[PDB]
Amino acid sequence: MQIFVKTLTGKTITLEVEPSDTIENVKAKIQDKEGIPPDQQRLIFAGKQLEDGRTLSDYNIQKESTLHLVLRLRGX
Amino acid sequence: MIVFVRFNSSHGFPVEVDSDTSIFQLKEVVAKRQGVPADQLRVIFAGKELRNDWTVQNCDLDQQDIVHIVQRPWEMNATNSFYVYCKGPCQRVQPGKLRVQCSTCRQATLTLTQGPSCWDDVLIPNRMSGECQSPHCPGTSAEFFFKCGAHPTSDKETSVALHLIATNSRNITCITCTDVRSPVLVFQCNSRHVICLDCFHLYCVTRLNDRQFVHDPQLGYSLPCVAGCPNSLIKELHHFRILGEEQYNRYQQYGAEECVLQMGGVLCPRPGCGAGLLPEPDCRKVTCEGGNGLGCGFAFCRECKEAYHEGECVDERAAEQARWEAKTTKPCPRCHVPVEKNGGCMHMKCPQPQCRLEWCWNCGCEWNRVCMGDHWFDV
Ligand SMILES: [Cl-]
Ligand SMILES: [Zn+2]
Ligand SMILES: [Zn+2]
Ligand SMILES: [Zn+2]
Ligand SMILES: [Zn+2]
Ligand SMILES: [Zn+2]
Ligand SMILES: [Zn+2]
Ligand SMILES: [Zn+2]
Ligand SMILES: [Zn+2]
Repeated sequence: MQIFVKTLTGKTITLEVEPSDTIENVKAKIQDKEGIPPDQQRLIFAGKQLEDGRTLSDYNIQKESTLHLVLRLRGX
Repeated sequence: MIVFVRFNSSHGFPVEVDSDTSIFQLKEVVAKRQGVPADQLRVIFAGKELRNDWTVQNCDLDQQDIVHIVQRPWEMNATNSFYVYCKGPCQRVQPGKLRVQCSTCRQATLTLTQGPSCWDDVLIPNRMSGECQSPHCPGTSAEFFFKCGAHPTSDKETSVALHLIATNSRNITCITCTDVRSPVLVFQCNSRHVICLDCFHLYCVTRLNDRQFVHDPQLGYSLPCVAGCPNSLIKELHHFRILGEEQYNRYQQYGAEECVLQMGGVLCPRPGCGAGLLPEPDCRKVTCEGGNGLGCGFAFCRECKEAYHEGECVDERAAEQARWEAKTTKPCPRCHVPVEKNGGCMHMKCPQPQCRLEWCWNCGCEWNRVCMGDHWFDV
């Protein structure tokens, strides 16, 4: 299934995903497209911070739904 | 006189009206300002919808007050326990079909030990036990999924169950407009207050514009009962898909914005940026570094939000009527012996040794796949 990842900046990232894919796998799929290390990445769905070990099914994220991408910045 | 209008934004804009200007005329002003038809506009002021014959003065609308404008165009049959949000072709709330499959093989081979009696049984995963009828498979638990029943559906073409929406069978008046509409949204407040889908749109849209949605880190961004009842926040947040794609995306955007803040970060202050930045616990310098996105790439003070410096900077009566709960037996359809129903599950088994008819409590027919699909349990 296809999902989207939007920054509050207005940038939309297209991901190919499964409902069984963890937030950790999703964070890995973002790094493979945008080169952002997953420790910098923080995902939000419907105002809730998504935890690494949970899946897409667990938050009920559907085919063609959007997650928000927010960034932890160091040095911041 | 200047009154401030919020129309699908938390950014209020000024409008010039007089004390004797009617709400019909206020609507005409807003219609001209947004290039929208006036008949499609609803005026909401401090929870109440203002009607067309009232004047600005009557509604106690003083200089620099906030009004909202929400654009809104004006046995035999099936009984539906479950409603879903069909993302297409319907793009709306439709009655759905409950389905089962094995947790293991993910096939319709799992025969349940007993049927679901409530939403917890079908919403919490691996809460129900059964036996997979396929030979080589150790499937002990069931997996329930929902489908839109309005059209013919594919295997993987599932939809989120909107467990709050119920068909208004007992003809309960809405908490806000006091009318009888169906389906309704039923809140999980102790009074189980019922709101029609039109009033619910008005409640969410105005609350969104006001930034009056609640943030709970363990839930996200939601709203309680209209009446304000404690412990009543909407838990399944796809319920807001009822507002339509445009409002839903705005709700998701405001929610992410509230989430960032609740986590202690910041939003980039530069025009049109607003990047969700999470600076380290002890930081005053924050850099909107993107290079792609969240590319700004501004460096600002976490406090003053200027460029980084070094130094310092409801009706009680209506609510009473709008409650979901405010005769015990049915005969078996074959032997006519009355049976008392225990719990919410619709699958009855006659205890008469000569009979033992398996039938639907709701329909009074023998138990089938349609009754399981349409209403395995009652609400
Ligand atoms: Cl009422
Ligand atoms: Zn549909
Ligand atoms: Zn199986
Ligand atoms: Zn209503
Ligand atoms: Zn309530
Ligand atoms: Zn920025
Ligand atoms: Zn400062
Ligand atoms: Zn019987
Ligand atoms: Zn039935």
